[PDB]
Amino acid sequence: EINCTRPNNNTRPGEIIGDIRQAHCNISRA
Amino acid sequence: QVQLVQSGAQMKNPGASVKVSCAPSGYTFTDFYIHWLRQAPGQGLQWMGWMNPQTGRTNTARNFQGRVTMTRDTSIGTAYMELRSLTSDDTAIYYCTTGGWISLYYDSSYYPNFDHWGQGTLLTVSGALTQPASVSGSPGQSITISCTGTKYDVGSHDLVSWYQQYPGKVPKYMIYEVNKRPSGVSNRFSGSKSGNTASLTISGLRAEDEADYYCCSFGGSATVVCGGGTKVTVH
Ligand SMILES: *[C@@H]1O[C@H](CO)[C@@H](O[C@@H]2O[C@H](CO)[C@@H](O[C@@H]3O[C@H](CO)[C@@H](O)[C@H](O)[C@@H]3O)[C@H](O)[C@H]2NC(C)=O)[C@H](O)[C@H]1NC(C)=O
Repeated sequence: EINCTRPNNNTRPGEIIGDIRQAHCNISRA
Repeated sequence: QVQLVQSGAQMKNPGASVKVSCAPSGYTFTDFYIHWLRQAPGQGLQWMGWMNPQTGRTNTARNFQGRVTMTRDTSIGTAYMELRSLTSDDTAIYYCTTGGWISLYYDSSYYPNFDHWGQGTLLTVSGALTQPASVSGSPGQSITISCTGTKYDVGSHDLVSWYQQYPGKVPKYMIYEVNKRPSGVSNRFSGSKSGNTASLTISGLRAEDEADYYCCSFGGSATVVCGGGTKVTVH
């Protein structure tokens, strides 16, 4: 099970509201 | 041991600039956010901005849009807050604080979790959330203090903190994330939230609860917004 999120809060290509983060993915295997 | 050492008091004539410094030690400077707030006797707690010590990226309150610059010198691990075009309205005690732990997986820049505070810096220039101004109780009673914002700030996120301030003293971290207690704080203090209003309930009112209490919260758009303060009187 793979879930990826982009914490960046952006509106328009030239504006990000909060702080900067890379995209991250998390995998869960049972 | 964590220490946030601020630069000393300054007198500036109007129109001038002030550059306040904050040197943290006793922890990893780059692991936590740095926030800047200010307080005047004839106003409440005013959040000015945040800075990421790693990258230097900042965000400032709208009211300081383009007269504030927050930076850091990495070689000496020192944060700086510069305020330009001073007037008499800028006379205040300015505070550097720590903030949320910096993680790769989410943004905590707007967490009003100010565990540790600088000693403050008095700027003299010569040349907000809604709290009740006053709340009163007699000893032993349970008292409650409200803190009202909008659906864009306290109404969204469980990100509200509370701070206790004795006269002439630095604010103290008392409650965070609505209902969580920092270490050392008795269970007498509890927090709750309903709609757009956050509350701090103090049970078993002792005389030494008499102080000023401030709420801070996620302010919307990665800002933090603070209240005007509540004086608590114990009869
Ligand atoms: C990430 O970005 C979004 C959208 O840019 C942020 O939502 C925005 O939050 C601001 C608060 O600073 C809202 O401003 C308010 O708008 C209302 C309605 O116009 C107005 O009555 C107020 O006077 C104020 O200007 C803005 O509306 C809102 N925009 C949207 C689309 O939600 C959000 O706060 C950010 N998220 C984080 C975690 O920071």
